Amino acid sequence: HSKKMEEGITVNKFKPKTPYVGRCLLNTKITGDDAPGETWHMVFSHEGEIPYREGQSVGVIPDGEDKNGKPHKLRLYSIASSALGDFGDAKSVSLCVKRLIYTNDAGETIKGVCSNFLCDLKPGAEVKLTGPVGKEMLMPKDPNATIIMLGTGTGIAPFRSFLWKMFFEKHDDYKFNGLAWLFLGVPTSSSLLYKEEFEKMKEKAPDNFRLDFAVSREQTNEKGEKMYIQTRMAQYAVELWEMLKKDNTYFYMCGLKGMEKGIDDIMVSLAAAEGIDWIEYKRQLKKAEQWNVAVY
Ligand SMILES: Cc1cc2nc3c(=O)[nH]c(=O)nc-3n(C[C@H](O)[C@H](O)[C@H](O)COP(=O)(O)OP(=O)(O)OC[C@H]3O[C@@H](n4cnc5c(N)ncnc54)[C@H](O)[C@@H]3O)c2cc1C
Repeated sequence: HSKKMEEGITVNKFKPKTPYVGRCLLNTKITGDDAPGETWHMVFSHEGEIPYREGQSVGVIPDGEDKNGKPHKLRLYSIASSALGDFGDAKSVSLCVKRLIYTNDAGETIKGVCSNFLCDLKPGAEVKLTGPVGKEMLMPKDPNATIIMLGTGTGIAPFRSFLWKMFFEKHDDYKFNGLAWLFLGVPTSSSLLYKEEFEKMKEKAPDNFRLDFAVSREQTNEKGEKMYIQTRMAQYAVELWEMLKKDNTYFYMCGLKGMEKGIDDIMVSLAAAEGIDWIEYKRQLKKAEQWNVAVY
């Protein structure tokens, strides 16, 4: 029995040994120059060969071989477009990718393999894709569900997928009528991803969509604390905690592994205040399919 849209999903139609080869249509840098690090939105053609659903991921096998002459390991990217896609025809797939650049022990600059390959793609270049992968981040079946979404950085990707479906499309069997609430935590204003799209959805369904941004390096709460995502949530603590108590509420979290801890800290306190052990409560939520997490 699922509370999620699991029926008839496709998983691993394409595999590492037999990937689907698509072509890049567009590749755009979507963060401003200020932004610490670039993030690119890219669209690939798949001609309807990859029957994905909102919340799933695709694997990307970057070109080249590892130090042993073997093909690079695949990396997973949450799909950032809804099932019909950015063009409404179910033939393209979009990804949201941050370019990874760090320094090794010797002070030498290392670029992540897959992220730099993807961000460097030019229209017309081919790309090896696997999947779809995943069941954890699918949408609830309930069209009247209260859906709370908390992403950091690229974790915004599956929520864009959800929201395009909910608010930018007409479906014969699905009309969203609940409350969708998005919190997005980034470091700078030049790093707010898809703000413009979310701003248009808000105007469209003002009673069905709430939006909150947390720009850490540019916002502080009263104590003077940095505006991290949990720092922004705490401000709605009483409201969110009350929302968590209802059977039709669904929590999804996606982004950097770090975020998990700072929300747990906020939650352990709200629950204890009511005589509840957060660890056991979160466990029950996870089992009821209401606390969904994908951090990396
Ligand atoms: C379910 C899922 C969905 C994902 N969705 C997305 C998405 O939508 N967008 C996205 O950008 N990524 C996403 N990722 C992450 C993505 O899969 C890649 O890991 C990421 O793009 C970097 O891979 P790479 O090949 O560029 O790096 P690699 O070449 O594999 O390099 C990674 C390695 O770099 C090292 N490293 C990183 N930072 C440092 C540092 N500061 N100092 C030292 N060593 C360091 C780590 O040891 C790590 O093993 C997702 C991951 C998962 C599991």
